[PDB]
Amino acid sequence: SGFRKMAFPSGKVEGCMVQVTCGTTTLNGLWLDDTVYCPRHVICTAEDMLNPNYEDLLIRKSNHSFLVQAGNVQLRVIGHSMQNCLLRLKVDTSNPKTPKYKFVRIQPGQTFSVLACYNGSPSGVYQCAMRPNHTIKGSFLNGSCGSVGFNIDYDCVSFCYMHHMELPTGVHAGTDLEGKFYGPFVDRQTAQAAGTDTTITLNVLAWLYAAVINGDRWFLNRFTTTLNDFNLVAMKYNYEPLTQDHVDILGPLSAQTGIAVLDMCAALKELLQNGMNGRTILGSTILEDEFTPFDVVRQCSGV
Amino acid sequence: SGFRKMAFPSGKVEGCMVQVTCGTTTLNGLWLDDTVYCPRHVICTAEDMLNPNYEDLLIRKSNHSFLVQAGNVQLRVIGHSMQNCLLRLKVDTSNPKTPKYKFVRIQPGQTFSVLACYNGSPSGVYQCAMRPNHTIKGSFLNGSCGSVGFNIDYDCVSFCYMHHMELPTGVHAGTDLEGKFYGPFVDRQTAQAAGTDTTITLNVLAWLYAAVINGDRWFLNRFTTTLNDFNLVAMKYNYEPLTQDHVDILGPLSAQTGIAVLDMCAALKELLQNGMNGRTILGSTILEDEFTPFDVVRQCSGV
Ligand SMILES: *[C@H](O)[C@H](C[C@@H]1CCNC1=O)NC(=O)[C@H](CC(C)C)NC(=O)OCc1ccccc1
Ligand SMILES: *[C@H](O)[C@H](C[C@@H]1CCNC1=O)NC(=O)[C@H](CC(C)C)NC(=O)OCc1ccccc1
Repeated sequence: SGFRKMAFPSGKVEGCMVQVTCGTTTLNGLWLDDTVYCPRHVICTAEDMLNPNYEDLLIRKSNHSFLVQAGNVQLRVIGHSMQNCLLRLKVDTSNPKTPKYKFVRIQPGQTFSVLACYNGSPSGVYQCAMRPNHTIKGSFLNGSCGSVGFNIDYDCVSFCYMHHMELPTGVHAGTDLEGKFYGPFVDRQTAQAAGTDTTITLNVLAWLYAAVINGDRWFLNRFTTTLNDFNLVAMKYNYEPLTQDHVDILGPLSAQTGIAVLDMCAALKELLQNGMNGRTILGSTILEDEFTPFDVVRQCSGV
Repeated sequence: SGFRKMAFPSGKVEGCMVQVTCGTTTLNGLWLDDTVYCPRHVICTAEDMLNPNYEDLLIRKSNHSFLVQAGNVQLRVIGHSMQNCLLRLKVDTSNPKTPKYKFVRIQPGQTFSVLACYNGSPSGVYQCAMRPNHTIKGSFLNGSCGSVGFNIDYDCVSFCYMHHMELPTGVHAGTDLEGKFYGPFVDRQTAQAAGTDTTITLNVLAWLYAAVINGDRWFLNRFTTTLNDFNLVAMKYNYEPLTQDHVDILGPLSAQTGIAVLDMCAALKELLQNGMNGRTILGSTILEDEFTPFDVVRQCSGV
């Protein structure tokens, strides 16, 4: 009868983190079999980061101009290359502690754990979701670039995010493990800003079903809505519209619970139009949106 | 300029988790050098758990009546013993992946990470605090007993909690790694209940300093209080009284920030007596109390 934000266990990823040092710039990278992935801005200097041409910067570099540590050991770079916003560094060693793994591009709304690292060494782990404006509400200090995000699905690590930068509003932006940014950002110390964020409706609904599965039913109601009429209020409270695809996803949850999706929608419309009367759902006073339908099922069981 | 609940990286502890199976009862245990720690109620049957005499139950058991798995491998028990609410099981193998470690008894208010496990295998990690009524607000399903809690301080794991049970209100109770319970609980399926909880004042204050260190100052004020006058309102809002020891602990935070402790107190008294005007501190709408002064310093830096 309890329920909260849970991060994936982080051992499989700890063994892949390493230092990458290039002049006076030090950040983290990811050592999979004989390759090390890291943000390309590791080769800029202080000046460089306002307007770099990474083509230009990288032809100036040698395999020896990159220093890589794994605790004590130094690692020999024997090749380097650029894949969009990451460098791939070849090394003379296969990481013996490389897990079964995949590179995935996540869609917005989806959640993942991030292992926050500094100077190659893990510092903490926490759970995060990709916002609809393609940022994440992270916790990242100077030196965190290269920290990764990931899910685990039956011993197989799915890497989905590498950290590159913090936007003026305090939110964070980055790329998948193929170097393509999430969002319209570029890896440049310039005037960029996060676009308007919205609430992830699918996850809010997922969490209300969790509230019911943990015994709690005070917000439900008799009324009901259509999809169209629910979206009219979604818009004016800045919630993503609900789609038949999203309704379908809430299938197992609505089945386990007895509550049709559009009734949970009517409940949410009621909660939006009237706040919540000094009440809480699963210990929270606010509608929380960083749990997916799949997180909810992972955690709990019973009604 | 961002800030949240962060758990310790969990790799050093993942390598110590194992299954312990005894008839039809299966739970987790902790494999340090040649010893495995686990809750003693692993030897009860369904009936037994209402009123066990664990003396009685254990003289009936043999080293062979305990089954221990570490993934595939089965482990040979060659000794067993009872230390208050834990069993110590001797095995023919030293865990090769045992870290530098300590057993610590935490005090209330202090925080730790828990690695939630089922059938010997890690499932998730999250951050938790020992409430003043000696429970924790956890997330634990059937089969979670034996899951541990821990901090890390320069590569050395400090184990402080083993999970034993869930109280009727949905909160959780357990022991240190010497088998002494936190709180007046016993490991018995009987009528027990959590006593009245209170808010951890020290941590709330710690977090307001974090709010200032992340730029944010809207709740501060000109007024000030004495310690005595602040406690009169602490009582009637169910906050722990503040003590000169607690004032002293907030020393580095008040120094880094410019704000004397009793002024932050006056700010908090103001926030208590007038709610918060649809405002948030570090993204939260509520006074949050599961960060210690030491967590706060760990995370951030800058004003
Ligand atoms: C890489 O370690 C770093 C992580 C930033 C630094 C502060 N908080 C973070 O998340 N990335 C950058 O510093 C980035 C440089 C690349 C785009 C070339 N610049 C940036 O993120 O500007 C924001 C900033 C905020 C606070 C201090 C310094 C920079
Ligand atoms: C050990 O795996 C288990 C963990 C409980 C089970 C459900 N949620 C938990 O945290 N411990 C017990 O089941 C405990 C037995 C020992 C005291 C002998 N009994 C208990 O905690 O009763 C509460 C309960 C709640 C929901 C389902 C079953 C039991």
